[PDB]
Amino acid sequence: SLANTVATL
Amino acid sequence: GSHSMRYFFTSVSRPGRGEPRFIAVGYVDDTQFVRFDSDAASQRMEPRAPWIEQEGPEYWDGETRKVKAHSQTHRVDLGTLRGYYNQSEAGSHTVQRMYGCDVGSDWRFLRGYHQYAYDGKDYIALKEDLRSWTAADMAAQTTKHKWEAAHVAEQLRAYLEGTCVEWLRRYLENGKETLQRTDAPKTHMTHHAVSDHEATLRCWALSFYPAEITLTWQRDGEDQTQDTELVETRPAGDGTFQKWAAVVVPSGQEQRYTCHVQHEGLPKPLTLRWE
Amino acid sequence: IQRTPKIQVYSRHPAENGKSNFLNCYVSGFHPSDIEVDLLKNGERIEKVEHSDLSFSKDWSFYLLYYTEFTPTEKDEYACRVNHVTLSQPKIVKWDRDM
Repeated sequence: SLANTVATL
Repeated sequence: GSHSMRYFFTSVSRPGRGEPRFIAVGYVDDTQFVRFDSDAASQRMEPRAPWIEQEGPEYWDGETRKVKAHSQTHRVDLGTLRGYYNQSEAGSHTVQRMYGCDVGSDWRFLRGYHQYAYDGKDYIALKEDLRSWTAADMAAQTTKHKWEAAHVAEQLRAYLEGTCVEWLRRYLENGKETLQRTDAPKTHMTHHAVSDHEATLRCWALSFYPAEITLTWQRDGEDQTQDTELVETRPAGDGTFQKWAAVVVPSGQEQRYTCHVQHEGLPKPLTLRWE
Repeated sequence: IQRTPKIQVYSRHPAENGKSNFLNCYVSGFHPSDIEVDLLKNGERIEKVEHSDLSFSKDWSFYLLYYTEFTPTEKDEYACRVNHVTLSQPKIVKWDRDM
């Protein structure tokens, strides 16, 4: 299962 | 033994027209189980192994939604990075991300990962302690400062040590028939006369899993590296792997040479010798 | 950064004339990911070719497996044609049953 949050660079 | 779960993401900008090409794949050890390709018709996370097809609708809906969110972040990053490096808007660029967790032989969390690359080179990566960041240059340093203030490390830590491990364990059990089975390499040797006085002995290792393996040549009970050749481990296409190692020897002296094969699927290393 | 592709052409199973098999072209260690890979039969491109989903190694270089179902014979020749930015001209690796 994938992470739920992806912060931008 | 130890096991791992990893997700790989690649986004390529297309300045001529449209949005970046985005592709994501998921793996358990050396087995791919899901994928997403922005170029495909479904626009959904898709199964690539039988044992993941057991998951219900809610699973695929959540994974699809999340992978799309991943896609957009990468689209924004490509723009952000173009600016950081002061690059033209006319060239195509690449961002890659990889993350995952490992469970040890005890099946308890062993370690986690989260790294990022821009145009094929390290950009920023989470350290093993899952609390600090490694930035490769000043562009990455800017990102690091922002991620520290937003406490991104803490959030990733909670995932890697919890959710990630829990799901890896679930997949291992559901696909146990294959994921928890080791396929010992099927080995044999071939002989090829390259001239009237020399011959090539090739040691084959076929249909093995996982990919990790070591092939070594010895002459009269002693390791030999000269006059040998080792090819990179390659996928058979059916989920297993292949590899071979060759050596040139004086015709008639083939008996002095032995090929040693080490693999997790073998109680003890195998030793092959020619007629 | 750019990196040139390594190429291996081989059959999934030991070659045997008249018996169905799979012809593989494994391309790895390359960057960027845009690449052109074609399997050839006697110089002509095979249309029914598929490839694995793009993935990459620890050093970030990419890898892909292109494959097709084929039946080897004694005369028919097979090869893999690869074109990439790091290449001045398309590279061609012929299939050898013993490798």
